Amino acid sequence: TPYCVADYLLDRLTDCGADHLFGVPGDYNLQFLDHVIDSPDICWVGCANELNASYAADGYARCKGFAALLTTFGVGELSAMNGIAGSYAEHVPVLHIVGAPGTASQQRGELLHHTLGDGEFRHFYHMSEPITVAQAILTEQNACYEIDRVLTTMLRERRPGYLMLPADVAKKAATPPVNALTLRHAHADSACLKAFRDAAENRLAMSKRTALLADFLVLRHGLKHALQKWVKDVPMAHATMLMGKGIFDERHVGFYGTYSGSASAGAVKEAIEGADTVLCIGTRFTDTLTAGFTHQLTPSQTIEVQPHASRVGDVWFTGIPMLQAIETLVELCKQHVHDTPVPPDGSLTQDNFWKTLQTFIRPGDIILADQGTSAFGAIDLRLPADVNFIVQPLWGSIGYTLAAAFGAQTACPNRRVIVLTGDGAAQLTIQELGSMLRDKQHPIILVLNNEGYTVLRAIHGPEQRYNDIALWNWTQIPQALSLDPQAQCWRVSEAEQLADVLEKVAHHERLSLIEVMLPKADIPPLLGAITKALEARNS
Amino acid sequence: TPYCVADYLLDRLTDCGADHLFGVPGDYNLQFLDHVIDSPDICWVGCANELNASYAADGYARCKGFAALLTTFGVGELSAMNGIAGSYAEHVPVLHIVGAPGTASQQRGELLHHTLGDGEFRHFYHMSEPITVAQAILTEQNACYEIDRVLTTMLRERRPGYLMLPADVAKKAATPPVNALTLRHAHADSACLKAFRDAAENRLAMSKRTALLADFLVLRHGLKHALQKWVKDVPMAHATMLMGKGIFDERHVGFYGTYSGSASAGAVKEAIEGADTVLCIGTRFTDTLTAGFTHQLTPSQTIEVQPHASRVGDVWFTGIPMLQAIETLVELCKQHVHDTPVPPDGSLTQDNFWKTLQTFIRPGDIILADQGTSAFGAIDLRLPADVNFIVQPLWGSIGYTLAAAFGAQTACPNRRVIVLTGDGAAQLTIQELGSMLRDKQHPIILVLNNEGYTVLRAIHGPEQRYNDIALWNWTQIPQALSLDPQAQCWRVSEAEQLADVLEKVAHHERLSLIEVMLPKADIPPLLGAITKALEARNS
Ligand SMILES: Cc1ncc(C[n+]2csc(CCOP(=O)(O)OP(=O)(O)O)c2C)c(N)n1
Ligand SMILES: Cc1ncc(C[n+]2csc(CCOP(=O)(O)OP(=O)(O)O)c2C)c(N)n1
Ligand SMILES: [Mg+2]
Ligand SMILES: [Mg+2]
Repeated sequence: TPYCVADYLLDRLTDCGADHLFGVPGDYNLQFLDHVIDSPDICWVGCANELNASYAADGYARCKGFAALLTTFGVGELSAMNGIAGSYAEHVPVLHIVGAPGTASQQRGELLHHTLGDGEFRHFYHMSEPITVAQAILTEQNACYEIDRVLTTMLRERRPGYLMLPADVAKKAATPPVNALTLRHAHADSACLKAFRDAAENRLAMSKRTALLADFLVLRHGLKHALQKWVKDVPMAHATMLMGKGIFDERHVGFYGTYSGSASAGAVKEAIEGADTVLCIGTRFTDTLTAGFTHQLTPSQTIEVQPHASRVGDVWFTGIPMLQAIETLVELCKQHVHDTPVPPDGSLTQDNFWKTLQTFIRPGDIILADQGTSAFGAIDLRLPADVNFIVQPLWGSIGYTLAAAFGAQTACPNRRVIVLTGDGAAQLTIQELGSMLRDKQHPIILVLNNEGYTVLRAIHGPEQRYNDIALWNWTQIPQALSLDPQAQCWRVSEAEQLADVLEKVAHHERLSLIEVMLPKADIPPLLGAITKALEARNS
Repeated sequence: TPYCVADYLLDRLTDCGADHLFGVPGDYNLQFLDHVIDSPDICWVGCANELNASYAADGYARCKGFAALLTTFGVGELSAMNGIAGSYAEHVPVLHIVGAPGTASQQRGELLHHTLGDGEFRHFYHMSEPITVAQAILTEQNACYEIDRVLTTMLRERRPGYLMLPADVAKKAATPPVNALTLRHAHADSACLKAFRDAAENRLAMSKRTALLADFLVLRHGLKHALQKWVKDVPMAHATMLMGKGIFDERHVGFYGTYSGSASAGAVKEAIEGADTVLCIGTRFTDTLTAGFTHQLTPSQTIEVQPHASRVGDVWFTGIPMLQAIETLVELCKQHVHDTPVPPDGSLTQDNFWKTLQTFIRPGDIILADQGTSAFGAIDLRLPADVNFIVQPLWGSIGYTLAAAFGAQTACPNRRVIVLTGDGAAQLTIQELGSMLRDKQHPIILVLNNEGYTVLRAIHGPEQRYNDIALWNWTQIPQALSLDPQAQCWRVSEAEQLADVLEKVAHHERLSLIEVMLPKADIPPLLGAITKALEARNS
């Protein structure tokens, strides 16, 4: 019962914004889990494996701004490694807690289970260094301030951190903090900010019209409000790329569609690439987001804002918080921007599938799309207001979407969750559907059944057997992963049928699994343009 | 069609003893897979996720002495890390091939999918260093001799290796080798071997009773044949530990049961620990194998043989191949060893389940038991001749057994495979059952349904909610993971029913899944002694 390091960690964890802890137990963390169970502030969420748990934590942090994952030493942590890496790649603040053997056992070099048999206990700690921003081995002498330093670094960088918690250290006495862990707002040096403002002001005084391109880093740094308000006060052509989709209400004036480099719609190209001044806010021009680096945006044409630095033309201004750079640009845009941007089929195909989905989505939806024709077709959806669109095109790990949806629904139990996963992707993390059923979640899961890896087929070897998959009976999965699923599952092959099923599952009273029958070679237009561009770089 | 680096690697793969390649495809390895498909010697086995493929490759190499795994850069390779780590811990030679972006893309530092977004392409290569014995990044300038070096080190050490294969490097021209990659037999220095022989002689000429203790390192180095011939030619009390189970036909004279430290049966304790000289051949005294390091074997009592060194009493003799140490001891034992070892219930319990399983096993069986009550009860089984008993008590990653069984069945399609997995463990790799169904395998899968993690319950917090799991509908799983399963499933709750069901499934005419209902608190005797031992070290 006495307050201890385990309780301190859980206290700090809630301060950061996580009300749940994902993971799977092991003998090295059971005593820590006692404090999780006993805590009135954090809810334990056992998952079906550690990889899914790390994915779910990622989806949770994309909804609540923070997440935590608990695994056991060695077998647990190394299983979650692909998940933490994806969190690092896409700037998701997920805390990895690793329950470990007591320090005396470690110092004695004992041949314990979950080790390499060499008596070494730091292999996996060091292996996790490239995919976290901060890390620590908690000791009796450092525990509380190493907890605080790692979590603070995660909050500042919006990226994963790692804590190793030996069983004995977790029971060490601690003191409840009077002060809650605070996200200290950084302020740039006044001269540096003025120098950035002066160069931006000179550049913005050049613009004949200005366009705004924002992406996922404004989502991670809690700047969604700022960019929405910014387009309101200064109406201009604005867009996101795939990663940042959902920043804006896509029905509003000034929005013409998602930007994907040369794969963009013609109206979008003129809106973004045709503007003489483009403001890039939190952008990363990855190969997928630019359809093979086919974006036409010169440095002199752009003003770029990143988490700790901003660029005007060829000059970088470092040590400037993203927020201040945005407030500067918003203030300057009220000065120099003056323009107003003048305020049902038979057989299912990709084209009519997404057309049907367009009529189904609603404000407040949480939409998750996996790599493949799912995410590459979802890019064409015109999202209404208050849509959380979760996609992972930089890391691109298939299977993330199904497990991340379990985490997202846990984060937002009162919101309608739409899961768009390919058949290939869903096989990698299928067991989390059981967790969804056990927790009585009601997402609308759409499995795109094209009988294999269609995006791989389009890239190379459509004929090749390695692009096939085992053919599952998708509508029967919930009845196997639950003793009383109470789900409603359909297998659809016509647009009429799909539209009717959508109205039936509209109010998500039960878990819904819709198996969508699609052709093997049918690809959305973004994938077509991606493969066309691949002719040059991949030969 | 021209012979190239991809063809060279596959040829070397066959030379090492692999007829299959496991993994999941990605755009960075599709062109390599074309050579896998076209090869008449190497068969592609697409898996449901990379973790399962790495587990399956481990199971494959435990049957054929070598295995290979193919993943895609970043998301594939990092998913398989827990499997490669288990292979390293238990000395299983699994080759990890990683398809990577072309060298030109990497050098340009491009923002590619499956990267961290930093332009760095070597993060994951270094992350895999602690869990491999050799690694290389193949270039146009090193590929064929780096392939040979890594595989050679894998063969010598019996441990995993890693190769990064850029797509452009795989297409580079190569030359078919005239000679096959050969496991050159190392030889000790004659004086060094004589020094060990003299010290062993001296000690062995003193023994009034001698016992032989062998374990998993004799399996990995292909010495199982040698050690059974040893006990045949020199009858003595012999045993293995859990990891090495299956080295000896356990029905032979001189065998009294598996050695597990203080958890051993009284006859086993007297047979091994009561001998004045015990020969430990390829042993590692891990916590599980010794029931909490409760083995009573003094250094003066033992002669120990390890892969590159052996010890007599307090003196180590390094640079001696295990084979030579064993041949010497065999020769010395025919001289100085003189001893002759004098030639149905109702409700299901752990006790009557293992008694029932004892009557079911046959020579030629492949038995896999996962961590938990499965592996801890399976240790009491009296194995007949020619049994491959696969268990992972050092790494101890639950979920390994189900996927490894798919690998073992692939290695041995004509052998009867019995999978003993807990309900918790099977949830981690369930998607591999789909792979077994797709490939028309016929394992006997026994799921120990005690409705949660019983071994964790035995350790701490039996009533705690963290020890619960989602309750699956096991008998319906094949019907969900296959459109037409060659499968039959049973649910049993009595010793009566299990015996009848095993009779029906005797000749493995189809895949059979038996849901065995067991009590939540029912524990095998080994687990009881382990938890009793935990009173001292874990407090
Ligand atoms: C973990 C992981 N393994 C492998 C890949 C390589 N990969 C990229 S797309 C793809 C196919 C996706 O298949 P599916 O979900 O069926 O999509 P669709 O048919 O809609 O394209 C694969 C295997 C990946 N992205 N992530
Ligand atoms: C990958 C992994 N995650 C977590 C653990 C921790 N662990 C050890 S035993 C165990 C319970 C296994 O449960 P089950 O398979 O049902 O076995 P049983 O109830 O028969 O003991 C767990 C979770 C582990 N060994 N491996
Ligand atoms: Mg598909
Ligand atoms: Mg169990």
